[PDB]
Amino acid sequence: YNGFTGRKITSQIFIGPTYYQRLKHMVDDKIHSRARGPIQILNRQPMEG
Amino acid sequence: YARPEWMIVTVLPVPPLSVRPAVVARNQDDLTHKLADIVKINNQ
RNA sequence: UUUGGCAUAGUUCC
Repeated sequence: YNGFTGRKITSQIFIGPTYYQRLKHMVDDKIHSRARGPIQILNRQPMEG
Repeated sequence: YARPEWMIVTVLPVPPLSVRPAVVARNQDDLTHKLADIVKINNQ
């Protein structure tokens, strides 16, 4: 059945218990932004990393 | 702009301290080490 | 409110 409206969904859905895994790759360890931060020494360009 | 005899190096330019910066314990670059060796041999 | 570098290994995405 549909969640918002309560009406049956016309097509029957394939549902059952499958074994899932949570991989190491999260988003809190990947989000990154910069606006005028630290700067390299030899080239005076922005740092790397 | 390019006279033929000038291609024989008799005066060696030394790059400024910006081209070969010091390292922060103070470390000298590969260019600085080679320059020191060259001037050692030259004065000897 | 101040700034290390070289190398090697592994991983993500086409």
